[PDB]
Amino acid sequence: MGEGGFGVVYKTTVAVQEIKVMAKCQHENLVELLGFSSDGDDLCLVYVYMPNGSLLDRLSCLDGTPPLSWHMRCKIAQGAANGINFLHENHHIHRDIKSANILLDEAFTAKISDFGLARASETVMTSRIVGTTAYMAPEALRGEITPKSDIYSFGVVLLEIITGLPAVDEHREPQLLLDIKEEIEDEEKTIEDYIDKKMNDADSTSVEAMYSVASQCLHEKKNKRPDIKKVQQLLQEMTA
Repeated sequence: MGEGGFGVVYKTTVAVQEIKVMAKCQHENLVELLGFSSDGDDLCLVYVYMPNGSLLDRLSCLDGTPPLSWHMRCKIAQGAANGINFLHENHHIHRDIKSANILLDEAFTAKISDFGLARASETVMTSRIVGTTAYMAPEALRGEITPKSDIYSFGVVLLEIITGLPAVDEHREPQLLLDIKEEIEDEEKTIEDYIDKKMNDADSTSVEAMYSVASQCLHEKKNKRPDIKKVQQLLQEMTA
């Protein structure tokens, strides 16, 4: 699989701190660790394979897969938030919530992955700043460690789900997707202008309702963002 750049993902079908976060186990919206290989210089982690790859790859229609319907995109969002909720109910911070780390199973269920950067809660500061710039909250880029950062990153994900655009693309204006919130809030464009054109079933009312969550998630003052249990409620209310 097309990895980011830390811990490669190679293809009974399988995908070859992360183990301590598995210890808890048993959740439908989190990827499942079957085993691992420590005996050697290299370290492997074996997971139950996700035949429909990442949400990033499905949003880009990588390898000619058909575009995801609005109906499946609402199910994916609802599911990814249940995954993040379980992490937060268990006082864990993902620290790298993004479309490339939301995987899809035989039935297109959203499964959160890559808990190498994960930290237990169970606000802290760190000199080793980690995450994907284009998804990170302001405070996370400044060293803070808080569940609140995962909510901001999940906000960028909702914009990728709605718009089908990648969080960052240099050959674009704005190059950072999260800037579109300001274009819309400052009434130049509207969310309708940004809806992914590769969908036949996305109605304006539910799109707007998903964007409302995305806008709350993307709040800059970290204490003004909703908690994941509130994000789940707003996403379940979206369908309904």
